[PDB]
Amino acid sequence: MKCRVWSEARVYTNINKQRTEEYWDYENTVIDWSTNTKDYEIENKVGRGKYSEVFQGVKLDSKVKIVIKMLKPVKKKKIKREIKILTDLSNEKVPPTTLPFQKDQYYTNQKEDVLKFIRPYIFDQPHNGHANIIHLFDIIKDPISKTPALVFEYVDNVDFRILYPKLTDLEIRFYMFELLKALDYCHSMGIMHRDVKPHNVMIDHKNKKLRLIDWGLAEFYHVNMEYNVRVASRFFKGPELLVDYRMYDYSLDLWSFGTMLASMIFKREPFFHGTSNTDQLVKIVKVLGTSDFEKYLLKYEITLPREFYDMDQYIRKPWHRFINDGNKHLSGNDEIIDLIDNLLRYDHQERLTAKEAMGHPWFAPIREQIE
Amino acid sequence: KCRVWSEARVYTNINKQRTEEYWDYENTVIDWSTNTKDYEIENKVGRGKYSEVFQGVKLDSKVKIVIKMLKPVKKKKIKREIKILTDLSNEKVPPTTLPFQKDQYYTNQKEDVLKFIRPYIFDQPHNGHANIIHLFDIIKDPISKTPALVFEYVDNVDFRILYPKLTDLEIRFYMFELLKALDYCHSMGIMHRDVKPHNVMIDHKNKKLRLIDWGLAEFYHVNMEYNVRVASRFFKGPELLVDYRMYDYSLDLWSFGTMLASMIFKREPFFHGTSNTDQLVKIVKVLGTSDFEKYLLKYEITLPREFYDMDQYIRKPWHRFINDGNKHLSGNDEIIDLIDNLLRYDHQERLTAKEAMGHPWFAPIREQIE
Ligand SMILES: Nc1nc2c(ncn2[C@@H]2O[C@H](COP(=O)(O)OP(=O)(O)NP(=O)(O)O)[C@@H](O)[C@H]2O)c(=O)[nH]1
Ligand SMILES: Nc1nc2c(ncn2[C@@H]2O[C@H](COP(=O)(O)OP(=O)(O)NP(=O)(O)O)[C@@H](O)[C@H]2O)c(=O)[nH]1
Ligand SMILES: [Mn+2]
Ligand SMILES: [Mn+2]
Ligand SMILES: [Mn+2]
Ligand SMILES: [Mn+2]
Repeated sequence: MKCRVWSEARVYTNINKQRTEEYWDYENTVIDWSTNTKDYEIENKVGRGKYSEVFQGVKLDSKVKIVIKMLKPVKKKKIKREIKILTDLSNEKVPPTTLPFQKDQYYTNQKEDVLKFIRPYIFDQPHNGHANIIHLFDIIKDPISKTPALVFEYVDNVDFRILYPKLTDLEIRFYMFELLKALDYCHSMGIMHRDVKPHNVMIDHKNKKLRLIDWGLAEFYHVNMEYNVRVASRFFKGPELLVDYRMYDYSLDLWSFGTMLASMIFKREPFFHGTSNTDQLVKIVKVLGTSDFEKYLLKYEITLPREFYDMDQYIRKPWHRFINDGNKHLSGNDEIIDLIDNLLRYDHQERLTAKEAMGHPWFAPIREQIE
Repeated sequence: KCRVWSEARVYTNINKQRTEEYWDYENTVIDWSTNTKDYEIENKVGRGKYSEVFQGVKLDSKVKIVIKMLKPVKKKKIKREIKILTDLSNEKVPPTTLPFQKDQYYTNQKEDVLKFIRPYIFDQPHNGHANIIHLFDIIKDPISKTPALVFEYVDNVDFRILYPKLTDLEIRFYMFELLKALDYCHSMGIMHRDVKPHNVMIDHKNKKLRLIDWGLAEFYHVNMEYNVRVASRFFKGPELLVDYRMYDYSLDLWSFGTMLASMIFKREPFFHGTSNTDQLVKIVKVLGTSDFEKYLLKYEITLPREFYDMDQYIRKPWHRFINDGNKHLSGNDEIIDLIDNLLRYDHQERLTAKEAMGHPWFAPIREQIE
């Protein structure tokens, strides 16, 4: 037990007490691999990452386009985990987020100090966030090569560095709302994504379609579990990961979301541009400031890792400092600044939840168009 | 059209020295290869306003090529692109490989233009000719009659992916390579007229840069009035926007400068017009109304009608664009001075390619030449 002060999710705290081993015990699953690779014709390469090479293909049966994620070698339990998470998310008959909202089943952390973080706004309607999770269609393993592969639905994506600069204010609102729906759903299912970033969000702009992909670092949330902090990707890592506060939760994803948002709105990519793991924290504290950083360390009685003792003292950078004529069409309103400010907080408990964020004034033009 | 006339500061008389067989592209007969069988087209590598571009292979040599399939345009435009490409590749002794002759370089001898001569200049031979894309063939399928240009292949990555990865020294390197290319084509009496990132192919692993897309390029002729509907919006110089038609090679240095400002200050594009009209607005919002008006007066330019809803703007100092996201590129006096001397309303005031190459900012690159 690394952590000194313990922490629990503010919301969806007890999903994996409600659900049992058959849902979350991925280690003790048996993967029924399809031997028949002849069902799929692999065509061009569509991307790559730390854990795979990804190709677009065709299911010969139906001629439907698919993608095939050819998995690099990793521990077998990591493959079981990705598959179990994907199947849990796609196979849920009645997604919790489509049911009527129950405040008292939602805000489940009843510590007096955590309840002061409940926002006076919240998105309290059913929504289709489950439809923004990528669908896993098949799991294949060549009998010769023995390469495991995941077959997904295909999304017609453009690199974020090409697409995002083209997006209007309203379009950013739209897509980031879609992403929040996806996160509200997976969190409602007791799952943390743990790698929210642009390359893990596929957008087919002509079909106004968004899919949250790459569930290979996702985990099930268990109360007071200490997780590995070497997850997510550098620029999107929350302060909890960097200071080795292991008892984190779904709120990690909201920091990552917030960093994506700040980059889009302020047109600084990435927003927190660490040149190393150590420097990632420096880049964050250079904005949010040493004062609130210290208060956060004190709140959780965090022993700061050794590497961070060469950090200088930094005064907070007000968000308005990042506004300029190149981005004022996106950044020049009080709503977006308040939204970003309420996502990017050292203390993971202080951060907006996905539902709270969805209820924020900035998304009003999007919510107005729902009905 | 123009009231005050203007001539290039340098390389002014190239196309008086060279004759019709060099610059008269209208009166060329293009010998199209009709076979097509020589080339196997593979995947698409890009597109533009004038083409769809595919990579492929020359079957005999197995060499990788690109094939630029030309969209319909006036036949003289195709003759022009080809003539410029062949002029540039076929020059036996590129002028820029010869010893520098100051007297043959600074050819505009007006007293007021001579004060723009910089106290620094790159005065050495260089290999800028090797940074021009090589045209290998010209083919036309007899069935579709689609004209196409076959080039060398460059293994390029989108600038929006690549440029953010580049170090200060690497930007210095590549932008020096680009200046060599422009010095060469200018020395050959050719204006590129569409300098922008999508027209600059970079194979970063091979530290290789090629200036491509010569389809809007033209031959420079003294006091010729050119179409101003050239280049691409974000890179258009003020001369194009105010319809000052008697422009020259210095147009390319504005475009170069806008590319550089975007890389250095990490604002892409640097001058982000939402329309032709607004493009000028975005420029004047930086450089300021005062110098804009002095420029109009210098050339007695009748400002086009569309620009009379412009407000009054005070110049934005360059240091205003420096921030913690870009200070590793922008935080020295050299780069600020270089940018300042490229992005000038008055085309005559701008650094030439050779002057830019001699600038203090490129010192670390020049130090590594010998
Ligand atoms: N066009 C398209 N590209 C895809 C699709 N799915 C994945 N990709 C591409 O393949 C990349 C890698 O897929 P991903 O599942 O993130 O693999 P990973 O190896 O786990 N990546 P990471 O390093 O972030 O952990 C994506 O970032 C994307 O560029 C898709 O449906 N369409
Ligand atoms: N990878 C690669 N791509 C190329 C190469 N040559 C051209 N392209 C791609 O094809 C695009 C179009 O080529 P270009 O000759 O600029 O065509 P154009 O129709 O005249 N474009 P514009 O609209 O700028 O006038 C380039 O911007 C680039 O993306 C090459 O050698 N390698
Ligand atoms: Mn990924
Ligand atoms: Mn992954
Ligand atoms: Mn082009
Ligand atoms: Mn062109």
